[PDB]
Amino acid sequence: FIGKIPIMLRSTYCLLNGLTDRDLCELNECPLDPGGYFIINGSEKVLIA
Amino acid sequence: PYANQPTVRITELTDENVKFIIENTDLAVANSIRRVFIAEVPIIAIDWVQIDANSSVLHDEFIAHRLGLIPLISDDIVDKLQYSRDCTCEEFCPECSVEFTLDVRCNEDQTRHVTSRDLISNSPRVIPVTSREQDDILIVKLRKGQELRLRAYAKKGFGKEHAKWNPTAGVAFEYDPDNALRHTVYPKPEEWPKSEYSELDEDESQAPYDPNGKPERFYYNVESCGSLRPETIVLSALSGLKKKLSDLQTQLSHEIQSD
Amino acid sequence: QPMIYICGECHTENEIKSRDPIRCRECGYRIMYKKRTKRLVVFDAR
Amino acid sequence: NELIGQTVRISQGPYKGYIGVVKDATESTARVELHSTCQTISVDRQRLTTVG
Amino acid sequence: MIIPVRCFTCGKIVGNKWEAYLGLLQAEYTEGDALDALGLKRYCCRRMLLAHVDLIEKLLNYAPLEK
Amino acid sequence: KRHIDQLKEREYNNYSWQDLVASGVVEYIDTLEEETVMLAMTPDDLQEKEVAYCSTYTHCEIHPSMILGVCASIIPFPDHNQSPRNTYQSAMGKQAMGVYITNFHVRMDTLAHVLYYPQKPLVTTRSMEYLRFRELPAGINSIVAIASYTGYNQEDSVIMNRSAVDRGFFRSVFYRSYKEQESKKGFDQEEVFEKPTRETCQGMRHAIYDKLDDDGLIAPGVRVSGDDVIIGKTVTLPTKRDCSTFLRTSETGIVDQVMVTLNQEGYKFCKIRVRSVRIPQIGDKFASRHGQKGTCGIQYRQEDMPFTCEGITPDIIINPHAIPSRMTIGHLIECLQGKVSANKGEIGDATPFNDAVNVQKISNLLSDYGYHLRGNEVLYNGFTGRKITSQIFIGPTYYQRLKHMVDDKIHSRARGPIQILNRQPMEG
Amino acid sequence: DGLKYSLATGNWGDQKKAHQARAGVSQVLNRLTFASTLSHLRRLNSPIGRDGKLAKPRQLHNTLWGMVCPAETPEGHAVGLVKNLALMAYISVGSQPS
Amino acid sequence: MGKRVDFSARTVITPDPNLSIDQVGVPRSIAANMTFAEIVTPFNIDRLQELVRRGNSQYPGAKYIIRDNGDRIDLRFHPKPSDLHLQTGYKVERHMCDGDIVIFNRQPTLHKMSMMGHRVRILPWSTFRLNLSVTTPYNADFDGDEMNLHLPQSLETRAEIQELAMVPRMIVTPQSNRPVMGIVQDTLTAVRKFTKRDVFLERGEVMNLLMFLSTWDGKVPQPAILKPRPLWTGKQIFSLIIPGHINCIRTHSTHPDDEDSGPYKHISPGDTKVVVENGELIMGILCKKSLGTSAGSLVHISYLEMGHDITRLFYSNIQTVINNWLLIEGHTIGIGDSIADSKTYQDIQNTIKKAKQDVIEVIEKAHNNELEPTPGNTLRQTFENQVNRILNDARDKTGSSAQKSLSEYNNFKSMVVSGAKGSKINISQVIAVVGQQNVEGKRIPFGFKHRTLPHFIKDDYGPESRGFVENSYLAGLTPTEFFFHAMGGREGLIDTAVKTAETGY
Amino acid sequence: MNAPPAFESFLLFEGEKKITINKDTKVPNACLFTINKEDHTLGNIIKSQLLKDPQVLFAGYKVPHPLEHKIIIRVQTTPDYSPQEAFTNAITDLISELSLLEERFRVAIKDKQEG
RNA sequence: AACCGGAGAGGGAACCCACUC
Ligand SMILES: [Mg+2]
Ligand SMILES: [Zn+2]
Ligand SMILES: [Zn+2]
Ligand SMILES: [Zn+2]
Repeated sequence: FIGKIPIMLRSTYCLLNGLTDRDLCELNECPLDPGGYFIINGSEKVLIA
Repeated sequence: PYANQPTVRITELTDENVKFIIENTDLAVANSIRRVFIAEVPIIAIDWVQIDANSSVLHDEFIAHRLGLIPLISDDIVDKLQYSRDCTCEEFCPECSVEFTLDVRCNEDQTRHVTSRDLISNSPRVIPVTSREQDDILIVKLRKGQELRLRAYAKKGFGKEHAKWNPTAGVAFEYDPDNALRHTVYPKPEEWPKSEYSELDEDESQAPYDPNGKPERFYYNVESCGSLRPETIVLSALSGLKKKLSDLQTQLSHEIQSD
Repeated sequence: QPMIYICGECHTENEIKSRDPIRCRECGYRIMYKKRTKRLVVFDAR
Repeated sequence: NELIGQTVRISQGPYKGYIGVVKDATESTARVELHSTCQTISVDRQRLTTVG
Repeated sequence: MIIPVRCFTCGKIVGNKWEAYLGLLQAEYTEGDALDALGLKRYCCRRMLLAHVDLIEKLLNYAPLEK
Repeated sequence: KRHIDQLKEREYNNYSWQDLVASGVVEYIDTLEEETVMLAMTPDDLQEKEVAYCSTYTHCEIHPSMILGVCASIIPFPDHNQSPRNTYQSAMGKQAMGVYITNFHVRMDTLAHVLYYPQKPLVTTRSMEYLRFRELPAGINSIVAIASYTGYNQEDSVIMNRSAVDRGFFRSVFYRSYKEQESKKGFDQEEVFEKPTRETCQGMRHAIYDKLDDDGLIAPGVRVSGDDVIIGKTVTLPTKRDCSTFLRTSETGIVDQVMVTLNQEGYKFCKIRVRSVRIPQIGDKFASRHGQKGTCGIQYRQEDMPFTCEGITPDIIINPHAIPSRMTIGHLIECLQGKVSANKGEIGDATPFNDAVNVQKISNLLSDYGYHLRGNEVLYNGFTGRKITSQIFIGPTYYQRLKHMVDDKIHSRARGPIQILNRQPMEG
Repeated sequence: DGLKYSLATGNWGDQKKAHQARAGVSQVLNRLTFASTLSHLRRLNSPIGRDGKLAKPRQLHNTLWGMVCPAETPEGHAVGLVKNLALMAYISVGSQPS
Repeated sequence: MGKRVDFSARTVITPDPNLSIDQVGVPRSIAANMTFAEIVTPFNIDRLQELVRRGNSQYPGAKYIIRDNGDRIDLRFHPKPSDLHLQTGYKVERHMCDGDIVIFNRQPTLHKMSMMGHRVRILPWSTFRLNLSVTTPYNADFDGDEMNLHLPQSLETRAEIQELAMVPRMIVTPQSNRPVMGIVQDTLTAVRKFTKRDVFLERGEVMNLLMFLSTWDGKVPQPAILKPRPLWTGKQIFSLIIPGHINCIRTHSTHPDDEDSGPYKHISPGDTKVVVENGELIMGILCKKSLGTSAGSLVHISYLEMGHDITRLFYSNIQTVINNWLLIEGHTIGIGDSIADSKTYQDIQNTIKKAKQDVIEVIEKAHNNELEPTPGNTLRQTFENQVNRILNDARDKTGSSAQKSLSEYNNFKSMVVSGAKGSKINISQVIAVVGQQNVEGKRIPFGFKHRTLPHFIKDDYGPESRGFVENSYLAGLTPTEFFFHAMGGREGLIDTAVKTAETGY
Repeated sequence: MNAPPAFESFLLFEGEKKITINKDTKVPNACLFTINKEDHTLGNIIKSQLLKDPQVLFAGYKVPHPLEHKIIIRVQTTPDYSPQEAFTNAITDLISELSLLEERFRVAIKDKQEG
């Protein structure tokens, strides 16, 4: 165990990857949400290019 | 120095709207009648809402707002009611309000449409506008497991307070369809389409100017929201304006005789 | 006294005590929404 | 004061039918925060009725 | 969200026309035909049905907090 | 044609954009390679036998309107406006209140604004479909009259219909959430949620604590106001001193929901969301999709507003003097096209650089529905009833309500709190 | 804890040298409207000092054609420095030249 | 040198044309917060003793009572009936009330006409409301601007603000000996249309307008036309607005220069010489040049000859009576006002084509070494100068043609002629031609190697290839012209931000 | 929080008077009438009826501020005729005019239904 | 048969976003 890396939503390693719209609605997630942001201490962060 | 004699003739009478014409009266009187139609005809709408449970997806004020806009058939009760501010009764009584109840729970797996039919009134006469194939006003949609219960009270008010007490849907008002007084000036009269009430051949664009004319033949089309009959809206408006002027007359007479 | 809460996952109404570690007795979950108040609420329809 | 913090109903005047919470009360009048609107007004004790 | 009860400008009751409007759009009435099939002549009332978006259906897709 | 035919049936043949790239039809070009390429703005209009300009075109553009961004792709007719107005609209589109996400009820977030009745624009560009704007829209198709009515709209202000607002026009709701985390931070010192008692607690505000439950939290559905206890938290005094959280002064809302859990440290944790309905009032900042911002100046009832022959009274009146300095012609064209679309039943198309639509065509279409071909109408004075001598430009336009309300800016002071270093009044 | 700090405060670098590290990266996602959320996820920042009197970097260059939106920039002190991305623009991810 | 201060407020501003230039409307919430300390005296002991009795609950009440000791009794937390009694030495901190003097400013204070005094009037909703003529000094906009208000806390400083910094006392600036306030926005336009020769008012419309004159003696003037029916005139009523016996001579914006030389000098066919004599408007059309902030305007002479009080009433009366007439007249702008006669479109197209051909043949001469450099200039400089000359001439000619095509009823012309908003170039840009986009004075530079965009041939110096926009804002811009126009607007937007850091320093 | 109640536009408080009469000192036989809690609906019809009187030298109305709810009516009459009786005569003629209109309207509506 | 009020704590540093010009 080296550590834990914060992971980006809807990325290939997020739990929401590949889910269908019905599944997302089951998880109280918006299908229209594009993801691409991190969750840290329960707050969204966006890496500005 | 005296009142002129006006005349009325109705060109269309329906359960939905009245269209009529007034002759031999001032522009100000016509405009004031048009004004009282919208603002100062008393009507009944639900104003007090107490929510006992609400598991829907719309918040309590959103449902209470939508409830306020539901028209209620108040044709003869509204005359015999009293304003809640004027009733000597300490709490709600049948002579100053009308009570409504709504208890709907969705249990089956189909989406439940809570509509105006679900509002259970206390009086057999004061009910929603869907009294007598068409659907009914949709309040909210409930998923399985959600419910809402609420108790409401309807009072008498006019448009001046809130738009929910507005009896009329659309008050079309016109006078002088062909520009004879020329209160409006068309830079290019050709481009302007003829009015419904205009009386001109296809060639002529506007009537010739006459300097001696005055506005007469006011055309009205009063379309009801469904709470009051279109024909009784006008009678109530005329009675209300006359009563308003009478109260001012009494207060001025009292003031002068005391002065 | 009883103060029933609603579980966040299975939405079961259940009772949990003062400083008791927040659990749902049926499931491995720890987010608990409160219950709507019992006192009168009155709104204007404006 | 006893009345402060007690839910009250307005039973007289134009505000009739409104519920509220007495924020500050005196022996002559009381400040009532209304439930329906986002405003706190002042109403005499005679129009108030304790509920609950 | 949900269909408004009354037209903002006119005040005509438009809250009961949404389900009928959708039903007529299923039957290859066009919007220009379905709207005046329901008795909406003023463009102020017509824009309500024409431009309304119904998000209440997406909200109902989510499971209720209670049961 | 075969590529378009395959793509048009894409749901059944899974023929996607990647296959189009693999076919050798399209290419990815960056700036370095764009220096040495010969582009064509439109294939039909620039690759033909004519007076030869270039005979060696190398690439062609899919559509010029793709040079815009996300916020700049919601402006109808952006090529009929002065470029600074487009920039102002791009900035102001980020502040228009709408439904920001579908699951906004399960989301405990500070500073959420949602509109009651959002509408998709009557006049739309073709690129709004890919932004899902029609699924999460941010404004209302109102009826605007560009007239100088009573002088309350003069410098960049707007007059509004009070009756329209009474019917839910631009009404919204505002959610604010508060978080509290009781923390065991000392040798004796433990924070704990409870109802503070007047005999036990050391020093507390004048606010009534009766709204709290025995848990130290309010039940959802309880009216709250400024200087009210939201969470009753006390710390033991080595009797006890409270650190209760009060409602933000003048926030003046209704408790929406209360969530209790454990943080990652195992301590109790509470989040409280509070509603407040915001009805538009004078001073609230509104805007159009062309950079025509402005506050509400006054609100007249339906009876007071000018009306057409038909009882149509504009929802918003804006002053004509805003146009000739700003040169937002796109605003006028949108209004005309919006009237056509509301009457026709179609949804107007306002893509930039679309050569198939212009003012003349829209005017001819509008002439068929019994209106003046240039959008002018004859309005009647609301007070006197006499018809206005001039004709008034009127029609449906898409307005946005910005988040800059007036109740969030007004404040005064008269000997309140003082700083600690130099004894001057605080800031903020 | 180091990654969490750098993505929570925005200071890109070691905590011990927080003044030396450039700030402003990893801002709080804007969640006012869907357009605001979409725009915030597609934003380029020039790491040049603000409040500078050199206006050449702030000007709209010809090479922004079809890759950076010309209309969309903040109108405050960061005019022409913070810029949004075109609709069909794609940023290369890189690959081995072997 | 600067510090936070007490007894100050700040909120959004909104217009109100029913206030005087020396009044400001404030919300009750702000008024009920801010207090002023009145010293008790046998004159006001009864008024203050009722005010203290009302308390902090009711708006017209008191918050604190300061005693001779400096002891500060707070009324908002259960005051005893014993210490509500007050003596002649005490001070009572009452709520701000109608007529109080306040200082008002907009935060970018650049000159002394930014911090001026006002009289408080209490109004129902949450915004500061100030009269529209006071907007010009503050540089306010009502587009979301915030302004802040300071309340004088003592009697000495109150009197000093009243006697030195009142608005009506600040009408003329010592910066350029011109008035600072003037008629502006839709009164200016409505005045030009109201005072034209062919404006006639029936009896009822006159009686309504006179109802809005504060300085009227209750004497209906003899109508300019008696018998066919009584008709008044716009000038005949505007004369009643003008105070005292003022005498000045001004020329309208559209006054031809040759009119004075020939006949009809004192009987103007165009109604374009303003002549006010013995406080009565005899002839002419009032425009920005007559009621604006220019030196020698009718308000400037009114302030110089009469007191500031009379000039204050003059401002208020103009706005009220003209705004009430615009209810009848009405004034708008639409898509019909930006359209031309199809004749003018063909003329504009021919002019553009001729100019474009002229640039092409200049390029041909330059390529064949047939262009002789201007003395003192280089071959590149003279080529650039010649091209710019041709394009500027084309734009001016097209603008003049569009101006001539405009009719009398056009609303763009109505706003430009009166000077209320817009200029003569905005009309040409909307209708005829947007023009040439410039970056740093020069044309659009070659930002890709030897060309402006990848859509153009290398070394293309033509008007289209370097930024000339031959379309109007009514006809829309081509995509290349759209991008070039964005490049032009970006330059001005940048300078706005850069300039301030230098000007303020 | 500063929004006035909706019923503020038509309800009289305790102590307020509906109509107040003030004599005008500038010119003879002039008077000013202040009506509380009224709007154009009443001022306009009263003014138009007054303008029909041959013995009325001046009649006008105004609302001092839209946010306030008050009307001011100025009436000047020739010297043989008080403004107060001119005002009451206009009211009592307008009332009669409206009553006649209502009666004719109801008769016409009855005749429209199978007539 | 017999008194029975009552407060005082939130500060600074840094960063970002936005607004009016
Ligand atoms: Mg401004
Ligand atoms: Zn009763
Ligand atoms: Zn569970
Ligand atoms: Zn409508």
